[PDB]
Amino acid sequence: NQALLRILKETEFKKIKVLGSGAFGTVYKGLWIPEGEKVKIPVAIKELREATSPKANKEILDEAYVMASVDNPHVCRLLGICLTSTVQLIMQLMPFGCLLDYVREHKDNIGSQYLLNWCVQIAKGMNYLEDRRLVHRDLAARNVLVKTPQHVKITDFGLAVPIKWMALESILHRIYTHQSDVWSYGVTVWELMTFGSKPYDGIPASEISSILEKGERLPQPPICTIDVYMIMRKCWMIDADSRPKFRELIIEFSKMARDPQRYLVIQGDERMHLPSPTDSNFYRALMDEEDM
Ligand SMILES: CN1CCC(c2ccc(-c3ccc4c(c3)C(=O)N([C@H](c3cccc(F)c3)c3nc5ccccc5[nH]3)C4)cc2)CC1
Ligand SMILES: Nc1ncnc2c1ncn2[C@@H]1O[C@H](COP(=O)(O)OP(=O)(O)NP(=O)(O)O)[C@@H](O)[C@H]1O
Ligand SMILES: [Mg+2]
Repeated sequence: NQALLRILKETEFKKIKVLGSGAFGTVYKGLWIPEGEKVKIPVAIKELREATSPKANKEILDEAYVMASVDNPHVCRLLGICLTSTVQLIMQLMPFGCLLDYVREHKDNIGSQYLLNWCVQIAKGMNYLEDRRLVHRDLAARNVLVKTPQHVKITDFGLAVPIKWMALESILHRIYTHQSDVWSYGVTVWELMTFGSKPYDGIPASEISSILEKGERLPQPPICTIDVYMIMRKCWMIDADSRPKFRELIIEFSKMARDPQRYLVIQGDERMHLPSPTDSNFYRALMDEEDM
C-alpha cells in the first residue's frame, strides 16, 4: 500500500534539535508544518549518511514501503520520506527516548512489574515481525522506543556491526533468521535486567565469537532468579532451532508478569511504582491513543 508512506517536500518540515546517531544516519527532533496551516507538529527525522542515486533511492523506497506497512501496537511504523540528495526519513517522535537510556536513568526506580511487562511487549512485537516474515537483524534495548513508561515499541528493523547482540551463526556465517532474532532478544532482556549494562563490556568484539564457541555466555543478572536466567540461556543455544519461539516467550513472560517478585529480586520492589488505572488512562489520552 503506497498510501502508507508519505512523500514529503523539503519545504514542509524543519530539523530543530539533534537527538543522536547510530549507523544509517542522524536522528533529529523536527517539526512538520502542514501547508496552509499555522501549527507545528513534532516529528522525528533521520537524515541518511551519504547522498544517494535514483537507483539506490528505489532500493530505499522498496524497503520503506515495507516498514510503513506494519500495524501492531508494539512495532514502530515508518511514516514518511523526503527524496532529497540526502534522503530524510520521518517517524513518530518518542519524547521518552529509547528503552536503554530509560532503564539507565531510572535504574534505581524500576520495579519487577515494568521489567517483565517490557519483555512481554518486546516479544509481542517480535512475534508480529516474524508473522510478517520480517527479520529484525538489529534487536537491542537501544532500538526499543518508549512511547509511555507502560508502552514500548520496537524500531529500526529490516535494515539489512552489533556483534555483541548477534547470534553465533550471524557472526560466523552472516545467517539472519527469526531464531537469530531470539538470540538478540535474549541479549535485549539481559540489558533490561542489568539496568542498561553493556554486554561483554571490556571484551574486544573480534573475540566474541571465540568466547561463544567455547561455551561462555552473558552472566546471570543479580536480580534474576534461575527461572529467568534459563530463558535467556535458551535464547543463546548454538542450535538455532533449539531456541524458544517468540510466541513461547510471550506466554512464559506473561506468566512471570502475573507474580513479578517471585522471578525478579529487586531492592525496594514493594515500594516501586505500579501502573495505576488512573495513570494509564491519563497517559493514553495525552500520548497513546492507539488500539492496544
Ligand atoms: C547502495 N545503497 C546502500 C544503502 C542504501 C539504503 C539506505 C537507507 C535505507 C533505509 C530505508 C528505510 C528506513 C531506514 C533506512 C531506517 O533506518 N529506518 C528506521 C525505521 C525502521 C522501522 C520502523 C520505523 F518506524 C523506523 C527510522 N528511524 C527513524 C528516526 C527518525 C525519523 C525517521 C526514522 N526511520 C527506516 C535503505 C537503503 C540503498 C542502496
Ligand atoms: N522516533 C524516535 N523518537 C525519538 N528518538 C528516536 C527516534 N528514532 C530514533 N531515536 C533516537 O535517536 C538516536 C539515534 O538513533 P539511531 O540513529 O537509530 O541510532 P542507534 O539506534 O543508537 N543505532 P542503530 O542500532 O543502528 O539503530 C537514539 O538515541 C534513538 O533512541
Ligand atoms: Mg535505533
